[PDB]
Amino acid sequence: IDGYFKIYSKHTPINLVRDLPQGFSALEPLVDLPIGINITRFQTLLALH
Amino acid sequence: LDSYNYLYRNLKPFERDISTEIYNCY
Amino acid sequence: NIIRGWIFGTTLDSKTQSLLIVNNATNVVIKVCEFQFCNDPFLGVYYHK
Repeated sequence: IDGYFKIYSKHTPINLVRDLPQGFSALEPLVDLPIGINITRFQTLLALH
Repeated sequence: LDSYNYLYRNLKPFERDISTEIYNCY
Repeated sequence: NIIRGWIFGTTLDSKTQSLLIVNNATNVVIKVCEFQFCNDPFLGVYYHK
């Protein structure tokens, strides 16, 4: 938003094998990076065995 | 102190534009 | 510990400023540079006995 890149997160140990467990939690604000560019596409970096 | 070396060209506020491609080339 | 990192950008090329957020081992490196990415970018972990 307006050149500020906001990152939110929360970590939780879970049991469910395939999907989000029924429950609710909120993500913390962490950091709000000052990145003054436009974004419309993105990619995920992954680890490969 | 300042007098070629300085240049200048809608955008969202607080944005960068570091592209010099042609907007025919201009 | 597989999904490690993200890539952001409007054209995902070396003509438009791009974002790379690498959550590598022991560190996080966030860069905003004119990057020329791989057609299939990723990271690779290799075991040692």
